[PDB]
Amino acid sequence: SKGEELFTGVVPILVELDGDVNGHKFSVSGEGEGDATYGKLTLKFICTTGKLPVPWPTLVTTFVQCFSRYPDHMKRHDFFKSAMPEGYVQERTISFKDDGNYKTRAEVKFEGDTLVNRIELKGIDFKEDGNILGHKLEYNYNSHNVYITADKQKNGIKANFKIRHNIEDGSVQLADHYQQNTPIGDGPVLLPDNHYLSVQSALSKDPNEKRDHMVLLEFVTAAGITH
Ligand SMILES: [Mg+2]
Ligand SMILES: [Mg+2]
Repeated sequence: SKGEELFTGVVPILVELDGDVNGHKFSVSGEGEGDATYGKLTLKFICTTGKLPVPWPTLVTTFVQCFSRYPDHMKRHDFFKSAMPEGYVQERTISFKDDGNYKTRAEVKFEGDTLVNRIELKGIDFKEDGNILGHKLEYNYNSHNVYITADKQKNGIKANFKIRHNIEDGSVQLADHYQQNTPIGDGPVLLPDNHYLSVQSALSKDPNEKRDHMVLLEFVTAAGITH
């Protein structure tokens, strides 16, 4: 199909986020590339407003599931690529257990040959010395499954999943995710059977980078359907 063919090679990625969390306003710019043939993402993010007022790991899911590797036998379930190049809206509520929430609205689409993720993020109800505003989360990331289901009235999909962020005391900060995606364009899009994305993510630092930043290497494979 038209959309899937845009992802057979390495595709440059740009990410741009504006955020307001409890009145802390910030912006992040990211660059990198994706190779959906291998489910592979490499991205580097820079906070362009100074210090990021929330922990970098809490923004990983917000900062391009069109780069998931869908096995050939699951091609008919890949909503994300099918919406391209016109793109999709991706909205979430991320609920941090016993703390605040993020609401995110993003548009993921091509600008020329570059895949762009533009996000507006709003966070409210955070505790001043909770794990988020108190910066008590470890700089690392666990592997998780993203459970996808069709959302036919929206011509799209929804997803649910639980992210667990390690806390510096050894505990875990749960971030429940609810997600809805809607296509922007008028091409046919794929409405999938239930399945999941199996994600692993590794966070690192650029030793030469003095701005506040995050390097992400991520691998994602679609799964849960045998034929
Ligand atoms: Mg292929
Ligand atoms: Mg069927």
